[PDB]
Amino acid sequence: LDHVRVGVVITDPALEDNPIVYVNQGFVQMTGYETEEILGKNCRFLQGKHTDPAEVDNIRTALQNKEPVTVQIQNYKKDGTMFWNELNIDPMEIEDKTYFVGIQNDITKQKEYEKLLEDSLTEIT
Amino acid sequence: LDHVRVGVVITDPALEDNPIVYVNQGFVQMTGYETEEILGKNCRFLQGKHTDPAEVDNIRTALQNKEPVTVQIQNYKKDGTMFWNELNIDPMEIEDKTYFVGIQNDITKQKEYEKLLEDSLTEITALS
Ligand SMILES: *[C@@]12=NC3=[C]C([C])=C([C])[C]=C3N([C][C]([O])[C]([O])[C]([O])[C]OP([O])([O])=O)C1=NC(=O)[N]C2=O
Ligand SMILES: *[C@@]12=NC3=[C]C([C])=C([C])[C]=C3N([C][C]([O])[C]([O])[C]([O])[C]OP([O])([O])=O)C1=NC(=O)[N]C2=O
Repeated sequence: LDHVRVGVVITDPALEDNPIVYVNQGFVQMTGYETEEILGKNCRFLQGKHTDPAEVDNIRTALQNKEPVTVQIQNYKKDGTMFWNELNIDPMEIEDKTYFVGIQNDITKQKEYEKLLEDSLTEIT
Repeated sequence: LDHVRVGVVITDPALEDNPIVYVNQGFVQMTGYETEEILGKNCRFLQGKHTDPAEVDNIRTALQNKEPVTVQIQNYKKDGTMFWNELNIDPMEIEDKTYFVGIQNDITKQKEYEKLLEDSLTEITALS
């Protein structure tokens, strides 16, 4: 119970709207969506009210150009909780066919947990 | 604690000895091998003296069963230094074909820290 784990997705851009075709349990736990509530969707489903449209634009462009991209973007869990998602996307090839691998980091949580350790270690003196 | 990128590897178990067909830069950085020195190999090439056969067994069994697995296993960089690899492998299906995807997290500093806190807890408790 309660751990920080990276989220990993693979999407298939040869399919309609570049859907997620693989997701790790880390991302299930990070976002609050079950595996089958993630698979088959475009990753944009995690965006919401305060997602910066300019950074969404910059992802779209990167993916169009098959350029690796890293960006911090506001994302939303199934229960509505906002989190900062540090997203790295890598274009890649498997069957001499292109896929995208995304690695997601819950920066909000990584900070929260590092501070708990920080504050604990203080309390020891 | 550890502050490095995670490694991702994809293998194709339909090819002989389940070779690596994709590796990200996170794993290049972590292992000290360039992509050209990784692709086409089996991931076991990162193992060495202190790699516990029990954990190798755990991985071998899960892949044979086509089931997810997580282990903490000792691996080695090209320069010979040992790192602790918290390794998660899932099967996956891409365009109706099966592959494995592996996620590698360097937990060497966390393990060092855990050991010290564990020792201190043991020591505190032995006292009054
Ligand atoms: C989602 N991560 C993610 C991972 C990969 C491998 C890829 C290809 C995309 C994402 N997205 C971005 C999203 O799918 C989309 O590409 C962008 O919104 C831009 O395109 P549109 O059509 O919307 O203009 C990710 N988006 C997220 O918000 N969070 C991530 O984890
Ligand atoms: C290697 N990671 C890794 C990633 C994937 C996707 C797969 C399928 C395997 C690995 N391995 C395990 C290794 O290749 C092998 O399966 C095991 O050694 C068990 O089989 P054998 O024949 O050797 O008994 C990984 N092994 C590692 O040591 N480090 C990883 O990062």
